[PDB]
Amino acid sequence: GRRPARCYRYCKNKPYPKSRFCRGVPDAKIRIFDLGRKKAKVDEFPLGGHMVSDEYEQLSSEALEAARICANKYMVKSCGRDGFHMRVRLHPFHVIRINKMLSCAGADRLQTGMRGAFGKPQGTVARVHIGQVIMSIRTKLQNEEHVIEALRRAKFKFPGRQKIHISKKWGFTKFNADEFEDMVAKKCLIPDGCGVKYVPSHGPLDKWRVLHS
Amino acid sequence: TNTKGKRRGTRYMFSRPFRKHGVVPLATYMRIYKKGDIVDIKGMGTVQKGMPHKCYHGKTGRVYNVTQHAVGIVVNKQVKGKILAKRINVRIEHIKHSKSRDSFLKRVKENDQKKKEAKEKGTWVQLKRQPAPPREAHFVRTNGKEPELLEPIPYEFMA
Amino acid sequence: AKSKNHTTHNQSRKWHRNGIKKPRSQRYESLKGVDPKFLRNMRFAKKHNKKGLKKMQANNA
Amino acid sequence: GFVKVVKNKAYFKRYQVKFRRRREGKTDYYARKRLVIQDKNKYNTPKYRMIVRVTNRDIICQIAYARIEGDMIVCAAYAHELPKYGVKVGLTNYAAAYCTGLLLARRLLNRFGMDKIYEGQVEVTGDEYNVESIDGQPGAFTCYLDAGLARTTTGNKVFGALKGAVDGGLSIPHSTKRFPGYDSESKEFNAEVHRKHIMGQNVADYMRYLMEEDEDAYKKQFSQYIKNSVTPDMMEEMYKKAHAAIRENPVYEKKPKKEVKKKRWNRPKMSLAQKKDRVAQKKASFLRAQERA
Amino acid sequence: KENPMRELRIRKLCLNICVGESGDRLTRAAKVLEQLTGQTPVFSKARYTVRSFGIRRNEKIAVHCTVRGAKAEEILEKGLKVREYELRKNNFSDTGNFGFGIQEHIDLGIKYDPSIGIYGLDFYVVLGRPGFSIADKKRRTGCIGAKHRISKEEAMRWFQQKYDGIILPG
RNA sequence: GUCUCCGUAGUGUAGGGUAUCACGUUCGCCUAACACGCGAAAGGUCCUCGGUUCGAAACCGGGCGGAAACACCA
RNA sequence: GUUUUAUCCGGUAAAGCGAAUGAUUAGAGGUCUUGGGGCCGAAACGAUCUCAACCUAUUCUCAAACUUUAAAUGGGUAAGA
RNA sequence: CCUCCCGUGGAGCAGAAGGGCAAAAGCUCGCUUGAUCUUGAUUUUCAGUACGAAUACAGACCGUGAAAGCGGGGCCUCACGA
RNA sequence: GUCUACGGCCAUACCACCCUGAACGCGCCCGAUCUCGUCUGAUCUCGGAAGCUAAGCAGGGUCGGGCCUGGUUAGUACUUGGAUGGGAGACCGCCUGGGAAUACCGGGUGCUGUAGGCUU
Ligand SMILES: [Mg+2]
Ligand SMILES: [Mg+2]
Ligand SMILES: [Mg+2]
Ligand SMILES: [Mg+2]
Ligand SMILES: [Mg+2]
Ligand SMILES: [Mg+2]
Ligand SMILES: [Mg+2]
Ligand SMILES: [Mg+2]
Ligand SMILES: [Mg+2]
Ligand SMILES: [Mg+2]
Ligand SMILES: [Mg+2]
Ligand SMILES: [Mg+2]
Repeated sequence: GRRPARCYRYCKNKPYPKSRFCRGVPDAKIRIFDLGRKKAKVDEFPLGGHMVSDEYEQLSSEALEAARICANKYMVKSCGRDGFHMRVRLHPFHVIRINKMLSCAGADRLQTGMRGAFGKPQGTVARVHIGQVIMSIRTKLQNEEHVIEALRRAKFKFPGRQKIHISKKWGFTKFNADEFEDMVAKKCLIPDGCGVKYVPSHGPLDKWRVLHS
Repeated sequence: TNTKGKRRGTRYMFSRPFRKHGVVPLATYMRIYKKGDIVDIKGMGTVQKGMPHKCYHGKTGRVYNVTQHAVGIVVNKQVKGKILAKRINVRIEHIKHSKSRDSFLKRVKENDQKKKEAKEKGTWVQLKRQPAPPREAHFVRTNGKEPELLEPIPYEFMA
Repeated sequence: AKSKNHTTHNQSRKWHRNGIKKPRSQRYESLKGVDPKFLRNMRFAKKHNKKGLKKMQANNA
Repeated sequence: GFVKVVKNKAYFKRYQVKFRRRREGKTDYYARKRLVIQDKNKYNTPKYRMIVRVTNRDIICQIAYARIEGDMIVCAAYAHELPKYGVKVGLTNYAAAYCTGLLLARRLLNRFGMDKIYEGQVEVTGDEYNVESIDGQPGAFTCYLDAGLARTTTGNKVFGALKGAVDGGLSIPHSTKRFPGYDSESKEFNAEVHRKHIMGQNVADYMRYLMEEDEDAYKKQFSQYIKNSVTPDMMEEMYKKAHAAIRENPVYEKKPKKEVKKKRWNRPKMSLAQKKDRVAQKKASFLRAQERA
Repeated sequence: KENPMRELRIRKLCLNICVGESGDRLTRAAKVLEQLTGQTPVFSKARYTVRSFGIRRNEKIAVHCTVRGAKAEEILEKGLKVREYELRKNNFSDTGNFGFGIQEHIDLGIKYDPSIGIYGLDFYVVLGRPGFSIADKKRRTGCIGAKHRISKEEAMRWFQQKYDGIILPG
């Protein structure tokens, strides 16, 4: 009962979040955004590969769910269930509406046509810009081709054009891979979970002397 | 379909700036407004009495009448294809002096001083301010340094 | 049945055909709306300006 | 810690401090706006207020008008300059408040040159008195009381200072409801117990009351009264001749002092180089302590 | 060695009797407090209406009175005599003041009267130092400062040296 | 689709300040026994959520259902 | 129906959410509780293993009816007898 | 219920929402009727007509406060009729 | 070099903790006969001057938080005007002018008016 995605491909309206004004929104198709070994430490998965949209368009929650499932299945098949971590970087926050018409052989049956045409919430989509990351996969450095293939397969679930880019950052952090090692060595970075905490050279000296100890 | 309320659309216009709520500083009350001087109408929202209408916020007028707490201002308002000089009573919280007028009177006084001084000392001097002239000819020394060669950088996708 | 509701199309052109003229700034504005107490004292000062004319002309001379 | 830290970073980011004197708890700006702001159709006409501030050991009486750059004080009188003549002990009481208000009034009138006119009420009684401007002569000085944060109940020393000033010849609008002679039940002003308070007879009664019950308690309470032998019988005459001296010479002369060496009693602010060096030394010492282990 | 301006002392004692309902019982409890303190108490109304306790909003529920000075010292002495000079470790608040409860008001000084019940009550003594009134003054009010504050350890120490009591670890 | 109404013991229903009636259920009587009858008892987020109120089953909005009435001229 | 020089006015675009108000992803570190509990702990969970809630520092993604910050274009006034 | 501490307002201000507000505009007391009698001017919608509402004055008579002052209804934006 | 009274701007002034404070002062402090308020002289009001800088207060400190001001972000984002520019579109590039904001990295941490004191 869902319309084709070509009817909601473009970012034509203003953002329409589920709020205290827009009520009765059905739940989004995608509820899980992180898959694989999410508890893996930062140094475990040094390689990061992003999938980046080249179009300013709307991606539906069902499309995000399908792409996530496809990428997960290929990554589990190739690199094993604990050899990767995936993060979907798009959340379907924009509600798309439908002005429902009666699909019967009658316009006299209170169809009203375009009168009071403001629609009911049909679904949720995510707005993506040119250069915005849709999915990210971090894994071992030797699984680069597997990451590229998984993202290539996931591309087929989306309307527009997407590029696969192997980032220079270390894992899901915002720091370059070449500088990551010596930054951790000189304790500008402290690992925790899947991320690193940047430790600037300002603040109380008690925080400095709990380090170097 | 728009309402005709007196304060429709003034949600941010009459709101206070960030971290500037509370007591109105008293120099605003201590300002002196004579008849004929030029004031800017702003319209702070802490004081709800004597508030100007939203169409006069940001406008500038001339004081014609002074009362205990407010002033009477002749301010131009454009209505369709005509401009008419409205007279509004505005409490002194919502107005301030016009530095454009202040600078102009300073310039007039300084020009009169220059006229008197130059008539005393004979030599003619320029008083009409000119627009920015074209740049005159000048020499640019290299100081024995070759100017740096610039080239466009190669493209790479960053993020 | 239905028709156009509102527009300001062509209105600016109509406004500028005869020009949007500012009010005629002319010397000696009217004293309308001025504080009545101030106005009545001003009237008294104008009325009694007559006396002191001999002193005024003596100072002028 | 299991409760949200209320004073976190965002709390200070959005915190708006009050005015400095409001934070110091010295100025009531709600009362100040009504008290110091002149009507706009009066233009640059000054609005005079008589600030009265009773301190733990002093009374300060000032006359000021507000300006944009700050208050302009035209006349100040203090209770610590009372020992110059007559009264020297038992300051910061109602009688000293009357004396310093009278001194402020006489000093201001002398500076403005209005002494033969507006002599005020020379013969002190507690009854109400309001100076009237004399035609063909400069008008009486008009100012309004500034009590600050003091609770203005009946018998306040700020109203004692106001009574002193209005007896000195200052036109201050007031009523007798807050003078000590006022009876809150019958709504009637006695004007005699008020004069007793002005002459300090309540303190004299306390002295002679303590004498007849507990002599050592009297010593402890009026210890400095014993010095130079201030006694209840002569207290009223002392206050009367203090008033007479105020009327005779209200002019204040300043005290000169210039032979003072420039000595600094406060530590100066450290420099950025010094702070950086201190941080470096602390780091080096900590690493040294570790390597010693 | 120790500045005399830092000496701990009792600020107020704050007797409280929370009768469940209003009327004759509350009046008798007020009479109990007035006879104990030589001082008129005041009535406290219910903030909200709860059906479990059977009280209504703005209904006079409890009675209480704050006692300061030598009278506070004597009343605290009587209360600690009833408590046998022992207090639990948790009876002391982290702000440096403490309290306890007395089950029957007639075991401390006051004799029984047939028109008087068997009311219990709450003692809550507030400790202070010379200078705590700056937080309560009107003009130029301010906070007391970190070193001038009273800690739970300081309150327990003061209890031990003054009223030679026992701090039970409970 | 639009408009209107309803939701309360197991059942059918009444009803801003601790929820009624009848049947049903349990217990004890009467009878050889059952039924009738007699004497007692128990049994209900008052559909769900939020709000006004000191206090909501009630008053006001949203949702779950259920029930009616319209759904015409070509 | 113009620019320039002064001088005010504004809350859109953008940006922000380790800034308020709402929405929201995932780990990490702590220690109280009517969290589940937990394998040998009833015996003083002799113990301390996990999952909760909570707090703390981070982290992904957002807002027409959110916002610290904030354009371009624009609106007013002045540039003298 | 009583006590202390933190608390930039995360409460309250009749109601919709927005703005505004902390020795406030909120809460509690005390005294009161400026929610009174009048003439004009002005703002808002605007045709620069009216109504409604509102702002600043001026003249009386008052209320309150020690006083400066504030008050001719409700903190402002609605609550009405030839 | 500072303080007190009254302030102007209203954090470069706030917040947390620590150290120092000579002299005046400001305070803490002592008491309830009178004035005046309380459940309570705690607050308020009043009368004082034994003690104390413990606190307020002032100055300084913290690889402090905040705030203020810079750099970077970045001529990036966005944008006035133009084209018979590109592209199926979505959008993008160029010409003509204007031009931001986080994160990150520095510096600073009240200025001052009137009146009156102290500081050899
Ligand atoms: Mg089809
Ligand atoms: Mg649309
Ligand atoms: Mg058509
Ligand atoms: Mg038409
Ligand atoms: Mg006051
Ligand atoms: Mg807007
Ligand atoms: Mg935007
Ligand atoms: Mg946020
Ligand atoms: Mg009047
Ligand atoms: Mg009003
Ligand atoms: Mg810092
Ligand atoms: Mg451009």
